[PDB]
Formats: sequence, structure tokens, C-alpha cells
Amino acid sequence: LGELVRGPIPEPYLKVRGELEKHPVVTVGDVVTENVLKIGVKPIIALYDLKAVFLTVTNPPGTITKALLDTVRKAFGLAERGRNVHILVSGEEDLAAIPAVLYAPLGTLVLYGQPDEGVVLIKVTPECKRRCAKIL
Ligand SMILES: Nc1nc2c(ncn2[C@@H]2O[C@H](COP(=O)(O)OP(=O)(O)OP(=O)(O)O)[C@@H](O)[C@H]2O)c(=O)[nH]1
Ligand SMILES: [Mg+2]
Repeated sequence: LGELVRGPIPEPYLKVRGELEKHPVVTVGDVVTENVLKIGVKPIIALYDLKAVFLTVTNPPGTITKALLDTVRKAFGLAERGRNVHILVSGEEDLAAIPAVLYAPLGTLVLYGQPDEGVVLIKVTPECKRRCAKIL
């Protein structure tokens, strides 16, 4: 929904680093997560596929189960309390950016990967929270 930042890995992470350091960050994807960690930023929540507190969840590709939605809500609960949470998904977390935006505090940056293209960065605001609810 937000802004795509283009470039070969890891140049987009380097471009946005200053912004990532000044806000809480949620990462969706193994490549996104790893790349944010390696520039010294610790996500409050990181969701990635199986191949800090750990939560496990199964989510069949191209769905948003009730279980994923609960795990994400729980994650944000734990993050409110200053835990970093890694959600390890068995299945696929292809849609997980939507709930991330729903349940997130305002001013949170959510990142996910645009295959081959770059990194999508989303500033969490009442508008984009509104539409993400609509998307579901
Ligand atoms: N050009 C470019 N593409 C990127 C960049 N970061 C991520 N992407 C793309 O986004 C894709 C998806 O990222 P992830 O979802 O983290 O990767 P994944 O292997 O699907 O990880 P899982 O979702 O855990 O299975 C990657 O395969 C890349 O092609 C970047 O900095 N530049
Ligand atoms: Mg992915």
C-alpha cells in the first residue's frame, strides 16, 4: 500500500535506515527481516516462513486464518511490553502485512518485500488502518 523503495539488496535498507531507527519496525519475510537485523535495527515483530519470543503458526498459502490473526494480535501485545517477537509461519505469510497494519500502534513502520522489485515501507496511520480492515 505504501512506498516501494527500489534497488539491489541491500541498498533500500541503507536508504531508509535513519527512518527505521526512529520508529518501531515490523518486518514481513525472511529476506526483509534478515536485512533489517544486519543494519542494526531490531524489529518489534518479525514474521517469516519456516525453512526474542517465538510464536509458531500454520497458515496455508494465500489465506489469512483466524490463527494467524490471533498470533499477530498476541505479538503486538508482547511488543507493547517490550518483547521482540518472531512469528515463524508454516505455510505462507504472503498477506501478513495487512493484519500487521491493523493491530499496530500508529507511527509503526511495516516492511515487506516486493519480489525482485524492492522493499515496501508503510507508515501506519488511521487512513491505512481503515483500508486494511476493508481489505479484509
Ligand atoms: N530489489 C529488491 N528486492 C527486494 C529487496 N528486499 C526484498 N526484496 C524482494 O522481496 C522478496 C520477498 O522478500 P521476503 O518475503 O522477505 O522473502 P522470502 O524468501 O519470500 O521469505 P518468506 O516470506 O519468509 O518465505 C525477495 O525474494 C526479493 O526479491 C531489496 O532490497 N531489493
Ligand atoms: Mg515472503
